[PDB]
Amino acid sequence: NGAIVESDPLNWGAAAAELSGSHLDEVKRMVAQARQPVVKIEGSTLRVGQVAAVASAKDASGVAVELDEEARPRVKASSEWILDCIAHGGDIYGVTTKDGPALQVELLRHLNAGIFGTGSDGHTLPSEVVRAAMLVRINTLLQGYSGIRFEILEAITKLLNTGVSPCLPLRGTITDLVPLSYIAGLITGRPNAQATTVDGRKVDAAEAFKIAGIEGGFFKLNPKEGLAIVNGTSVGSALAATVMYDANVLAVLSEVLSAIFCEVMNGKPEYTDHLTHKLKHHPGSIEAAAIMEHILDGSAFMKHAKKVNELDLKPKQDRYALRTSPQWLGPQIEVLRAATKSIEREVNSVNDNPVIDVHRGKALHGGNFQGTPIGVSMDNARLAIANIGKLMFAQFSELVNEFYNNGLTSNLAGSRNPSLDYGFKGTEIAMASYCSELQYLGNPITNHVQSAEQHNQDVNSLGLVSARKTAEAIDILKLMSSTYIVALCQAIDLRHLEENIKTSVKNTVTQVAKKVLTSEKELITAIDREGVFTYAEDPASASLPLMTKLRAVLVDHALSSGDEREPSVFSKITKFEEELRAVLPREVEAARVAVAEGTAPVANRIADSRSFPLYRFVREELGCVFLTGEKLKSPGEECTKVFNGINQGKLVDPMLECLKEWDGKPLPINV
Amino acid sequence: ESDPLNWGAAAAELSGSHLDEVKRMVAQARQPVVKIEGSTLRVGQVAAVASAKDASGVAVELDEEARPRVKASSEWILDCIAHGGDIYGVTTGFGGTSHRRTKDGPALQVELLRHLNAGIFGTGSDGHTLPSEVVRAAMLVRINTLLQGYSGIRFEILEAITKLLNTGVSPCLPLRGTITDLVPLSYIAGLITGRPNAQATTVDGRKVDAAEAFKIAGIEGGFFKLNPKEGLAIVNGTSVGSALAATVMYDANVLAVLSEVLSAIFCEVMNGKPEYTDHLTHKLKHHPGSIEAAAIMEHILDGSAFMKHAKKVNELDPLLKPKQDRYALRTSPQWLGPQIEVLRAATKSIEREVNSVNDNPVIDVHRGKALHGGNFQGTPIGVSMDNARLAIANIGKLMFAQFSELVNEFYNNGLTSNLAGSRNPSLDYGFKGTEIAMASYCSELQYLGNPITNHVQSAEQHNQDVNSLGLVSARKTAEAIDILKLMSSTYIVALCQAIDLRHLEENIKTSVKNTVTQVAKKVLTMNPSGDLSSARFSEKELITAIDREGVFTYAEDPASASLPLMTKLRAVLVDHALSSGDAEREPSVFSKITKFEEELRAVLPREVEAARVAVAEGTAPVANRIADSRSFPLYRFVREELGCVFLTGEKLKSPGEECTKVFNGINQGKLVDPMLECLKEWDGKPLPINV
Ligand SMILES: [N+]
Ligand SMILES: [N+]
Repeated sequence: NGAIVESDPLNWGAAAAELSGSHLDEVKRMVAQARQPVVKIEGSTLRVGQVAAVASAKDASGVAVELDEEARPRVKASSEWILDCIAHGGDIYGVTTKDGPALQVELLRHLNAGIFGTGSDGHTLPSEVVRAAMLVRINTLLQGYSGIRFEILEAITKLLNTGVSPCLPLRGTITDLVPLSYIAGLITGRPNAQATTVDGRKVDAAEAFKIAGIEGGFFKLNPKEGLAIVNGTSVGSALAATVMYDANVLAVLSEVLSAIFCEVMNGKPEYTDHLTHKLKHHPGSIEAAAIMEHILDGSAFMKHAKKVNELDLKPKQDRYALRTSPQWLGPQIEVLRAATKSIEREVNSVNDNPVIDVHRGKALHGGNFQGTPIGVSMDNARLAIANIGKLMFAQFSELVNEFYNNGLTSNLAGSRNPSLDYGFKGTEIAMASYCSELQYLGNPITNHVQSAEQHNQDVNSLGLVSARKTAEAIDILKLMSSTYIVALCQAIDLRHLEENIKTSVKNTVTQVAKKVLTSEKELITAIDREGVFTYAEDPASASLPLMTKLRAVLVDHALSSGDEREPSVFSKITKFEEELRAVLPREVEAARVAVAEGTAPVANRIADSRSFPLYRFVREELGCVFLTGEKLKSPGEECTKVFNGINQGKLVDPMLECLKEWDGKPLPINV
Repeated sequence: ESDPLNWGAAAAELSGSHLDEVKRMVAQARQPVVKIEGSTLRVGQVAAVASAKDASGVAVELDEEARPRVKASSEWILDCIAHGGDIYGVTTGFGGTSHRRTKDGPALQVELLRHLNAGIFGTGSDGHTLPSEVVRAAMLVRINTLLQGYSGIRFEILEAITKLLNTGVSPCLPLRGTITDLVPLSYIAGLITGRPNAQATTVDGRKVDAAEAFKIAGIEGGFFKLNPKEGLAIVNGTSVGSALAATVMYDANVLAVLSEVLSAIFCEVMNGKPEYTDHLTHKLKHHPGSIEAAAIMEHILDGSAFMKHAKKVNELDPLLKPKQDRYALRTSPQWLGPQIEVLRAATKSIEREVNSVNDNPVIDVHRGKALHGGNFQGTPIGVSMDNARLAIANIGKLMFAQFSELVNEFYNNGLTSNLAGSRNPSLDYGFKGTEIAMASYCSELQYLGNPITNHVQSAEQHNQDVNSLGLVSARKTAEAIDILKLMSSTYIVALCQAIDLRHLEENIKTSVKNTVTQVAKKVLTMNPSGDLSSARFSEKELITAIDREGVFTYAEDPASASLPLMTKLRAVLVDHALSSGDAEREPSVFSKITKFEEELRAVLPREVEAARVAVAEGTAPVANRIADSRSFPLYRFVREELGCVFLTGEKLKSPGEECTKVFNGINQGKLVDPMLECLKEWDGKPLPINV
């Protein structure tokens, strides 16, 4: 044991130091670790990216688990200390009677209290979580304070690296004796112990040892080794860790997605100005705003939107889902970072009781098994996740609403005829069902603590139960992200189509006017003020805005000045309108065709924007196509492809690619 | 290192211990002047202004150094509007699709206040108004967040609001109506402009109109006519939610320390094993909240006469004591630590918010821009109050578990059932009623642990499709604090009860031992003329038999043959008689036993009763160990300063009367100093583990 740290005796400063860097750098380190093919553990450096790497891998071929051999002496030392103290009399108050081996057998028999159902009707712990738990369980035994044989740690490592996962019940822990006893029960060859192989085949304990390559037969546990395995917070903390990996990734995604939302909405980028957020001090919103500011500062959509600021005073301010999104996301990210550190401390902790302190020569009893950090962190992170989801729902709701999305189509429909294309109306309903259930999951579990086990456990953390609900919350947030991403790419394509149609209408009107009316500048202006999609389905219609406003322009000029006056009216009705009705529908149609074939005169502004890597990922890597009632593809098929892309880890790289040019600093304001 | 995104400055706030953070906070809450300049307002100062009636308790003072930057942004607005415009809520409408344009600036400010006056006041005293303490805190914070010089309001308006604070005139605000704070803040602005419906209350609670409030407050010049930006600058802001959040977090930090201290007193009176606070156990988990909690409890227990005495006892009878301590005692540092971490982060987030610029648009004179944005979104308040409220609920649940162990004779290691104090438990149900009330407190507290921010509604033309609900959440956390004070009060009374019962126990037990040995010498050793080593070696065995039996299982009717004392003493004598060969001395041995019992029965009841009397008179032979313990200031505070007495069915006082005195003391601020005085000798370090 070391000495008291004079400059930081209670460890507040070292925990605060974990939070001193930027969130993005922390996420980048995290994902890089999850991509490493080796996880080497020694009891003090395990991070949530590494737990996620092992949980999503099937065996060593995806990620190999390695024990650090420099941990062997301290592990052995506390194992031998138990054995020597036994030989020369006895002592250990919590470990030692008359039959020692019988006590380790009974310990596991009565903690095997789980209900497995049929094994496949929803009452077993997923093997992904079993694996994560085995990893954390090993890591939290390598500090040398547990009194367990290194050889047991090596055998659990073989289970991880060959993909033999013991079968654990889904429920039964208030945080983790019961689920962990089924790992100890496989290690000891209990007759009811089972496991599954990489390929999903169910096997008994002896077949599991053969498949994993464990030699020497079943282990017979020494007095403290039973408690060392089953007594601990390994299951709750391990699930919490894989959840916090997904949470950090999706928190960054909602920052990027908020910037793309602004691009397709033609929002004013001023809401990201550093001064606004520096004056509130909150680092979460400062980083959120700088991240959006970076994307928007390299956006071709925004250079195009300022060109519209020159010839637009009946405009309206942006809504909160856009204008306050840094203020909204910042506090969620701050909470998620603190929960990550709490969990990362817990997966590097000694949480088995009693503690074997060889330096002072005593077994130290306490409460290191109380997984409060897991339950507190999971409850806090779950509510932050729900607030992130609520923001995506509100942004989604604005984006698909014609009254609010600044010239995009109703429901983001893409077809020539909106009467036979209701676009994302169905996905919008589904987004509300996601959001409602997510708000429900935002409720906490640690205010439902029961007085348990003869009222000996009158407080208990419920860590794993909380972690399970937060994992379900992450699932729903991934559903909302997938559907939102598809809608954003739809919006991008609609802006590309909008721009080319407007260009073709301007050229066409200019041409006909010069040929018939030999004041163009004000005809062009009348076209800017009307949204393309209010007339593009039938541009020649006299009851739609285009023809109605062009007529009104000419009628105004005539009525004011120029009484016959060279038969002014006849030039308006006959030549101009007739000529337009004849040429205009073919020109729009030719613009729609050029867009569809990738040969549009005005290139899609996404190609020149920092947000491009996400559009590319969806359109090229995943093969999702622009959605239109003229074809048969449904939005669910594209949402499903994105969702699976996210689960397989394929969105992380293009998400971070949006920010590859960012120096981690806000844009200067001082002058 | 550089800190471009401000993470390092936020992290540095969470360095240093919680106790030092709390000591600084309590000190600031006691300064008689609070001087604000827009960047140093802390929760101790907000709580000081909120609980003071006027400047005779705590005076608010504006920093004159802020007058130039306040004037610059104000004059910048006036120059720009004179020959220009295009500022939201200045030349344009408010809220959703505010395409409406107007030229009448002053008329626009009048209309802003009229339509934001949307609160329902009820009858004014039936629970639909904001407490005047919260109105004062909101006025302080509103001023502070306008002194950075970015809001375009006149300094003379800030001085007028300051005058309202220092004379104790508080505008009447509605309790509800904000999703976070236009509606409630428009009643401060409306009073500043003399709206016909504006009202306020004086220090003595007199409801007055706007004119009478300017009179009582000494504001000169008549009502204000707001300039274009000045309407928004007052109503746009998170000042109400954040002001209540700040006063809630002052209480939450104090009570978090209390739970740590009471957890140690719980171990003392329970005769728990203090090793659960050993630093190694908590160092190996890294969590700093648990390391500080454990070190705080270790310090109290390292200077406790209860624990020293428990060590000395266990050295002489190394047998016995296998039963382990239950979780509410043994895991209390692991339970509380994560709550303290959460509350510290919540406090720092609230402190940034009460020093933030939360109005729109921002007036940036150095670049000549009116920046529009979303600095009115009070998300830090709603998140911190939802997280803080759940932590408060977990703290309360621990108190309920510790209280439940303490009052149960199966679990409290030799204290009376229900902590009854009477000689006759049959006529003293002790704390049974408080226990039922403790469960009612706990259930409602757990309910309040649920969050509010997962109930956001798409509001105001769907222009406010996300909103923080900061004030609503602060109001629920304020109710959770109230309940936690109810639980803290009742628990403290029970803990002082248990201290006195340990005092009574030791003095009774001492008297039993002395009387038993005296009577065993006269009777069993007078027979040493013909049986020296018959029951001689049993003298130590009689004491051994007395120690293993709970005093209060026989303290009533101590010489009854049906109770454990006489039952065990006989069994000791009889066992030795027919085991040490009764045939060697059969006739005399058993007749001595009968004489021993009758001798004891003649004087033991009087000796036990005389021990009870000496305890109650304060002249007990064995001193109360609380006097030689670091926790003494809390016991002294309850018994001497507040006048709470030992509860017993032989007297007339009811437990609620004593709970109420403690609850009112807590609310009046009287418990902070005794609580901290328990830690006066702590250097902030855990005890060494390398020996
Ligand atoms: N335990
Ligand atoms: N606003």
